[PDB]
Amino acid sequence: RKTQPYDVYDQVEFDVPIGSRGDCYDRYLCRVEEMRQSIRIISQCLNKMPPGEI
Amino acid sequence: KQDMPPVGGYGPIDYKRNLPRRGLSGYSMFAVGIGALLFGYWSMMKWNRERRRLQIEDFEARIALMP
Repeated sequence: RKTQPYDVYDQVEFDVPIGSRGDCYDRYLCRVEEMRQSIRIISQCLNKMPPGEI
Repeated sequence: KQDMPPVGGYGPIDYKRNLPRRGLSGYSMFAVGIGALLFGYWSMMKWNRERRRLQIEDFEARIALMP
């Protein structure tokens, strides 16, 4: 998502959670932490929508 | 010309993570526990010792009869 583009998707800012060790409990904690970071990409998306065509 | 986004009115909501409320820890506990437990045994020796006195009275009525 930030080594290739999709869309106008470069114009948002967020960080990509990493794990320390290599087990299930620290690939669990990505999924809890990505849900907090998805609220940031929604709240950054309401401010930016240009009116226009579809 | 009827399209969505407002001119203003926003938050946002946080991305944060916090509820570390302490909590009565760290030598406060292990001190209310022992202070409660020693009140228990102090409430013993006033009943178990006292029941031992009425116990001998119960044997007393036996021995004053049976000739």
